[PDB]
Amino acid sequence: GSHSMRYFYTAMSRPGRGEPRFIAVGYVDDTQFVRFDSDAASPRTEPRAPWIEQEGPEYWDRNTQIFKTNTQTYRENLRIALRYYNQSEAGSHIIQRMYGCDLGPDGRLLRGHDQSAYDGKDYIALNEDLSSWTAADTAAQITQRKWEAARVAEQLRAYLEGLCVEWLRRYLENGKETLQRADPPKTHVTHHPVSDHEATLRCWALGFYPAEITLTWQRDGEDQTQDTELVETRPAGDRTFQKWAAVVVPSGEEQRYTCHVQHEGLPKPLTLRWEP
Amino acid sequence: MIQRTPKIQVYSRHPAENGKSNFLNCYVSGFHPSDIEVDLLKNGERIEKVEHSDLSFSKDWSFYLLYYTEFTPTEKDEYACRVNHVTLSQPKIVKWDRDM
Amino acid sequence: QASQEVKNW
Repeated sequence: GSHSMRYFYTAMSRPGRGEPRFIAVGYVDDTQFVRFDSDAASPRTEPRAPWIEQEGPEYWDRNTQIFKTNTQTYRENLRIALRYYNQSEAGSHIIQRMYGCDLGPDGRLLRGHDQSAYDGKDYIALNEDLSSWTAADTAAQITQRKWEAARVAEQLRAYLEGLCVEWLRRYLENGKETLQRADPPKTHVTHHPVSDHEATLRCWALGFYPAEITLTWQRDGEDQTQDTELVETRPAGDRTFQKWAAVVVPSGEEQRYTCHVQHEGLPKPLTLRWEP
Repeated sequence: MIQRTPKIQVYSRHPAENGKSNFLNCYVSGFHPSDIEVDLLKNGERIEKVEHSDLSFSKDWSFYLLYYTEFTPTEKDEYACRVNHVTLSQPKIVKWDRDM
Repeated sequence: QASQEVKNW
């Protein structure tokens, strides 16, 4: 299918408790493969997936240098942000960034990303053209002018079309047994009376990878979106994910309800019902 | 600034079967800022061997983490997750319900 | 492979 590589940076100030912590994590799809944490006893890029371990020392050194340099850059960015928002040096603030590349099913670049936030609010984003910026407020317009002056977008475009795509394809090959394997959900419906005249039907999906899934309930073939309780997809801990969707139905009407499952690992969408 | 309170799910890796080793998960998500305190409880008591994932975040910038411990479920033992965050006046305790 | 471009705010 389609694949993506993303890096996620978080830089968190903490006045009175040292310099801001910088954490970077790298993912292919829903699989983490590297981490860097400036609070580690020995900060360095660490492997988080078996297929990255084969990379040579030049690889670990290049990425560790980048992350050490970013630690300093985002500490300065946190100081700059205080000035842009007229904020005091007494509070804790957070800068976050996510960047990377998406491939289509052919394997070509579908689109690139580089978006940043301050205190959990959008700050600035590279536009889909990989040439211009959208700033969220007048502070980020100051950053925008700096990056336009420095032609930062041209450098990011070169990374997103080049190194990002090339190395994503490399990781997909080296990790093909896992990164290119979809595991379909194991599905079942459970039944829980809530009273003498209603019962909960809960449609479960377990053991699936990647995380993207659609679970929906129909009553007499009509979607029950407003009446459906849908939990957030959650990690099992073994790389796979879990999810459920529940509806409260009148007792004696259970067979009017069907659960519909869509997942990349399924050749066709699945329809299931309560089987008493 | 604007702050978001955590969502909490407590569940097992595999379907619960008494006497069979398993993993107890506490998944906290949707929260901002990132500092958070999570304990897993066995009959009220904090379990000492608890690992957690590396900090990352969702497309809406909210953070998530998985806290996990190996456990052997029984009929009597009760498990829960206790979460503290700046958005909470007091820690929130979510009991493990093997059907959710 | 991380990006080496510096993003100075």
